[PDB]
Amino acid sequence: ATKVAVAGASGYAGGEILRLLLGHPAYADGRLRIGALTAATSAGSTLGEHHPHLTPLAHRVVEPTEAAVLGGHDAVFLALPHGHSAVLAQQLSPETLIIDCGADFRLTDAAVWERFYGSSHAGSWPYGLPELPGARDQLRGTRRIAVPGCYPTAALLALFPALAADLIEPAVTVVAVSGTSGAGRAATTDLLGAEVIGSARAYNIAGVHRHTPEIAQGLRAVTDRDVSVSFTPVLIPASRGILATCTARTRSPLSQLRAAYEKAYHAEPFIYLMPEGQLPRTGAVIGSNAAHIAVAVDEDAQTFVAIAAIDNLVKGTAGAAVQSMNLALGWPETDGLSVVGVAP
Amino acid sequence: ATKVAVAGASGYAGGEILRLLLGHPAYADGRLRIGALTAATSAGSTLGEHHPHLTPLAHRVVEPTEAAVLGGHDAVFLALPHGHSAVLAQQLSPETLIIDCGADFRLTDAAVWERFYGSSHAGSWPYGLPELPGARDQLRGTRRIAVPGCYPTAALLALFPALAADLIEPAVTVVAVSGTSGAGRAATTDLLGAEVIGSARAYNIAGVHRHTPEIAQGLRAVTDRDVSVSFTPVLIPASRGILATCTARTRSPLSQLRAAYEKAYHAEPFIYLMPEGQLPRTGAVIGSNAAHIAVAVDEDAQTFVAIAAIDNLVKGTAGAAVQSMNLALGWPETDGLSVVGVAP
Amino acid sequence: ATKVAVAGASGYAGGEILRLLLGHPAYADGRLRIGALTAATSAGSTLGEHHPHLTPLAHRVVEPTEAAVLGGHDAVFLALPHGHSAVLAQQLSPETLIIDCGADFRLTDAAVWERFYGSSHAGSWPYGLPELPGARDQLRGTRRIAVPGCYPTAALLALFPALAADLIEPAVTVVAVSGTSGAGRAATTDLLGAEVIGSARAYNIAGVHRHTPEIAQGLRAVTDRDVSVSFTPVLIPASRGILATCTARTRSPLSQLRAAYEKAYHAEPFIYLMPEGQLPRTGAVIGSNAAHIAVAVDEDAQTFVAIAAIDNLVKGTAGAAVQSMNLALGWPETDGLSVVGVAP
Amino acid sequence: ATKVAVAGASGYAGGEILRLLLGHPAYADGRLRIGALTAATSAGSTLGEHHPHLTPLAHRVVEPTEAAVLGGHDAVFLALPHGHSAVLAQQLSPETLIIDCGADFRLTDAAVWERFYGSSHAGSWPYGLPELPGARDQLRGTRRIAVPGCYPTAALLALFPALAADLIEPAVTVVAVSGTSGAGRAATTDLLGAEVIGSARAYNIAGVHRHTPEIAQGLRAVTDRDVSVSFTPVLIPASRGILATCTARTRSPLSQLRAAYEKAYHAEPFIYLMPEGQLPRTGAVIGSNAAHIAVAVDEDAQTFVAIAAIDNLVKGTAGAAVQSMNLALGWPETDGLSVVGVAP
Ligand SMILES: NC(=O)c1ccc[n+]([C@@H]2O[C@H](COP(=O)([O-])OP(=O)(O)OC[C@H]3O[C@@H](n4cnc5c(N)ncnc54)[C@H](OP(=O)(O)O)[C@@H]3O)[C@@H](O)[C@H]2O)c1
Ligand SMILES: NC(=O)c1ccc[n+]([C@@H]2O[C@H](COP(=O)([O-])OP(=O)(O)OC[C@H]3O[C@@H](n4cnc5c(N)ncnc54)[C@H](OP(=O)(O)O)[C@@H]3O)[C@@H](O)[C@H]2O)c1
Ligand SMILES: COc1ccc2[nH]cc(CC(=O)O)c2c1
Ligand SMILES: COc1ccc2[nH]cc(CC(=O)O)c2c1
Ligand SMILES: COc1ccc2[nH]cc(CC(=O)O)c2c1
Ligand SMILES: COc1ccc2[nH]cc(CC(=O)O)c2c1
Repeated sequence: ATKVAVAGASGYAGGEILRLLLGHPAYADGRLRIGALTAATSAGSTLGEHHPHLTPLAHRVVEPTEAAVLGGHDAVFLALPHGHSAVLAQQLSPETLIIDCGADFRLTDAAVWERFYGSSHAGSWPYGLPELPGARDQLRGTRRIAVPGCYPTAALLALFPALAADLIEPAVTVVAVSGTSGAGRAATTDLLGAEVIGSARAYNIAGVHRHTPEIAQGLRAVTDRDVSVSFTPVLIPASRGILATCTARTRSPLSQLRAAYEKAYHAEPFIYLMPEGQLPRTGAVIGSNAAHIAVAVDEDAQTFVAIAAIDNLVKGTAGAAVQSMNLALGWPETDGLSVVGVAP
Repeated sequence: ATKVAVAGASGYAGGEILRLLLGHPAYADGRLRIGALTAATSAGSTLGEHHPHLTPLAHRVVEPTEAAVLGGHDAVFLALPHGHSAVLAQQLSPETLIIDCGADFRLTDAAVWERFYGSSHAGSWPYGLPELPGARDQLRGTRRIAVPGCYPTAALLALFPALAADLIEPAVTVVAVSGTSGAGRAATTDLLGAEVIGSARAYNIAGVHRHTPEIAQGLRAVTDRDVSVSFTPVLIPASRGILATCTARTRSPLSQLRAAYEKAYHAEPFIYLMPEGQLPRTGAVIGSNAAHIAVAVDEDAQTFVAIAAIDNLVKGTAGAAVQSMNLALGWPETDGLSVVGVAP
Repeated sequence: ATKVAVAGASGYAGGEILRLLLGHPAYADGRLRIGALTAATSAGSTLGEHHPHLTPLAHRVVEPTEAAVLGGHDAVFLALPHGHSAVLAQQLSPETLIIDCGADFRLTDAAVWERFYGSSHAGSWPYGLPELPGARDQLRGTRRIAVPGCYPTAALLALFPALAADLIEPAVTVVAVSGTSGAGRAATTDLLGAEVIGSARAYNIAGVHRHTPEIAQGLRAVTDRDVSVSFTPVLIPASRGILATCTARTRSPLSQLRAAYEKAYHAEPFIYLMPEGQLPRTGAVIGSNAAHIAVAVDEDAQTFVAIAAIDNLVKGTAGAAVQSMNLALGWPETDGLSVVGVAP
Repeated sequence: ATKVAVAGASGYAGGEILRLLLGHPAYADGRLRIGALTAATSAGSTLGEHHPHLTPLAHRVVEPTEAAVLGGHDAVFLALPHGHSAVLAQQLSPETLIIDCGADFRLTDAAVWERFYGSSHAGSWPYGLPELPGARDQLRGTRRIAVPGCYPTAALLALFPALAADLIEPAVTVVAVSGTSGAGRAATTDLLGAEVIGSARAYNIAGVHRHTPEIAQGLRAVTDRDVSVSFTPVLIPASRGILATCTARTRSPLSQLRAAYEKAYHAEPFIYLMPEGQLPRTGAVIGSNAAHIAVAVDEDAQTFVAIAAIDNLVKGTAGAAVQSMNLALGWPETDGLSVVGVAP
């Protein structure tokens, strides 16, 4: 039996983890039990007040986020803002599996963490991107997992096959558009529907976004060159979805690149290379754990270009948390995680 | 090994049926296989060229909609425009399970079919609304099913308990808002995203809309009274969803009306009537076969109010279709049919 | 040269008064100047931090809302829609023209006010709905205006001609779909883009909505009979717009009804009657002071149907404010108000 | 009094042109008169059936697009489907001012035109982008105007000052998100409401887009060096808007770059630099002829970043046309083109 808690269940990330715990085959056959669901200000309320789409768990009472509530669980999902997984994992048994969606344990460079996040660095856990060279090995059987950010996921998948193959220059440029739900359920004026509907805006530009160094970190894991990352995230009128455009100087032929991408991904269950003439679209991956990827070559401009479409709440967080949890617990990697997206 | 065919596979209802089949527990242990996938002018093309979310069936070539093609399939789903299933049915073998998403076999009065469809009445098949009184027994083991339209499913599910209780009057009004997908994939110009985004409009008003008599028909099955229907559809900037507001004169206490809906729906797997103080929203049901329902009384205006939310492609078309296929084959009714919406 | 202040210049209604003044002919030829722009919080900040669409005023420094700062203005807009403003009005000299966007002074029945608001009734001022019978003559030269609510502008305009000609029954049904901008700038989670995008929901149903008596009041102004109102508001992924489906039982012919609406509107320059075979859509009036109206008869249901579309921040709020202000000052009524929408 | 004819009056470009003239001061006093409104297939329709938002022109009868009809007008706008306007162009009088929104007369290099347009090159007319250096001078008194593409307008105003100041390296990247209207009014199934809503997708990537050569061109006009452009457009669920993110390497301080954009843009009425700490957004410029630019520097990436927002129908097409018509006829450059957009 595997009893699972979720800290921050009243937020988007937590809702997305529960939808999938609901659909997990380990749930339907009882090898998985949904234990405690906690929050902060919303403790004492029913979950239907927050997640009216998770009707099976609507009667559940949101408990306070305390080590005393979260003890006695084999697995413990952390879907709260960064800074809390530090203290909170220090309070649980060593053998319980902790899956943190925050950024606390993502970066390996303490000085980068302080420059970008503005707090002390808690260290690093295995990185919940199984598709990354070497990462899958490190998830198998572990008990501490750090889920990647929603932007670094789309980009690394897009870029790492070419940079590891040495078919593109190590200075990359990423311009991603995201749906609103990647900002989180905290009520801020600038994420009101009246404001995002019919309006696009780029934010945190010129390399100040905290995901800039996360993409950098991962690409440096496939190369020995100096890596450079111009990241620019763009907010568009959508609830979910991440469409990441990724360019970098190349002199290799599209022949060689397309072959580079088939090798790295032909056996990946979740990565789907588009047929020629096709190009990813976010709307086709919504609600699925899949990533759609097209590669091309702008030879007039000696520019490689590669597009990834991922759902930011699944492959971008909760799907990667569940996928990492399948590996940590030794269950089939795809348990609970469909590749069939909900469309239109 | 139930071998299934889907005529009109490249349509919205066709892809939603296929999406659902791909997640059916029968497909997973092979008691179900996906067979011919047929269309009209898009025959010869691949399915991924139409449904990029259905990557497991993207390599499939869609064949023409011909008896030779459809034959030798135990179940055939027909997702064509009307005027086609009438002849396709005697052409197929009598023992195949035929399920028409269209309207050709929905209605039971020939004067009404002519008055609204301009063609000859085809007659009548069992109606795909298992929750309607007496429907389940008619579906168990039939081999011919007409699936309800999206709007009648909403209106009926919202009104009939209080009308079968004789607690409201039989002159109901329904104003249902709906996403764009119910209009289907045919490229009209007032369904272009530029004219749909940021605009709402009512169409087919004053009771010329073909769903009006279908609702009238469904409501007449639970009352001996003379029923009248004012029905108004209003298209809104959304890809999925149907919010149906239905009002009727009543002088019954709220308590008795509430009781009549709990008696009607407590044991119903896909019908979830909201806690007191919550109200349905479409986003809560999307991707899922649920209907979220709420009732209230406008004491001043002496008016009952029922609100209903259903996904227009799942519970209004393919979910009902698959739900009735489960019944016609004697499979657990909820198989492949989730009550958990994809939200936000 | 009339000085103009705007109390609550940072919210939506406030920003849309300024947009309209910015493009008002008196503002161009010096007759009109734009004085103090106050707010509760966010005072000390620039207006461009709030309305980056109003670049000309971007430098302006938002001030506190006090009788001090508001004193010394020929006209003062109280843009805290459906809030409170009675206290401010008593700290201003009676010679100052005050146009209140909120509902403090709309209602004519203290008992109804207390019942629906829980406050002491401030009393009543001329209703800013010029097309209403008798409304325009009470605005001419007035020093106190109450701008009507977004929904009752739509419903009154749709319904009163039929009602006044005694061609429909006084028990009416109105269902209105509306964009998120009517909820205001008030930060709240149920109004986040991720929430609103992709979903619809009726809220505040079955009599509880505060515009219900506002609709009753306007109708009782054109009939001596007792009027009930079933009003249902519905949220939709739009930022602006109000499409109101309004119904009442009738026995009068289509021709009698269509004539009544042309007798009432051929002179009114903001009401455009749809040609035979057309229907309102909100997309066609956005950013405009127009109301687009169509009428029909469901003969089977014995039901009148009227559809009206307006912009919820223009003809529904700021447009009514300015249109009435023009009249208050003896300026031409159409000054600065276009009937042409920015579409698609 | 200048008689004007719009050809393509039934399409998005056409109706936005007509919205502008209706608001034009030259229309209000009589120096401008709206004449024949023609379409390719819509002849015999009234204009309201196409543009319900231009109610003042609703009664106009759409005529066929033939030289006989278009003759007798001083100015003639050509909003004809993406090209094939050169025929019509030589069939009108040579003293008749024609503004072409198509692309047939934009390009300079016949070799580049054939490569991207598969057709023989018709020649080049003065580009209708006054902010481009030396461009305003060739528009004064012109009788041949080619309006820029929606995308080049953005990228050029985003990039040209820094390239002209020789501050950035002339290999530039552009990844622009855009609403659906820019694709025009032709009904594909890929522009269907259901499909663009909730989905992003890059299209025509890796240098196949016909705006890439138009971007290279304008940039070639401000520099000695050879310019290569990497242009990615991305469709988003919006109706109007373009948000162009443009990068290139730079070896300058942010200070020099801002000092170049202030130098270029302090005197141009429609180009709005953002206050330090503010970044552009599309919802702010919608319905106006404005363009909001901001520049930054990612020092660790040695990258210059310029963000530009414009309304794709106004500054991107129909506004540019009207603006260039003002210069053509010797009227003030801002006549009929506000800088204040319609938001939220
Ligand atoms: N959203 C995404 O797409 C995404 C992608 C990748 C990673 N993540 C990560 O997932 C985590 C959750 O973000 P979100 O998008 O879900 O935001 P959210 O919707 O607003 O919810 C965040 C959750 O954190 C809880 N919480 C806040 N402060 C807390 C505190 N002191 N103690 C305990 N619980 C607290 C909240 O409970 P209350 O209701 O009581 O406030 C809430 O349930 C973040 O760390 C994020 O980095 C998110
Ligand atoms: N979509 C909904 O929300 C919904 C809900 C409830 C019920 N329904 C019903 O489901 C049915 C399907 O409509 P839809 O929404 O899916 O619209 P749609 O997207 O246009 O689908 C139409 C499908 O039927 C095929 N088709 C068209 N004409 C054909 C012909 N002569 N012969 C054979 N195949 C033909 C088309 O193939 P080609 O590509 O070759 O043209 C296409 O695959 C309708 O009758 C509808 O009333 C729909
Ligand atoms: C707060 O602005 C937003 C809006 C949408 C978003 N989608 C994904 C993110 C990641 C992040 O910046 O945290 C994000 C941020
Ligand atoms: C015609 O535009 C629309 C928009 C949304 C819709 N949902 C369902 C339908 C068709 C119908 O079932 O009548 C429909 C049509
Ligand atoms: C969710 O709350 C909303 C949403 C949209 C709206 N449009 C107009 C209003 C006024 C009101 O309902 O009080 C409104 C309120
Ligand atoms: C072709 O699909 C699209 C979708 C959205 C668009 N917005 C602007 C354009 C102009 C262009 O690319 O020609 C466009 C095209």
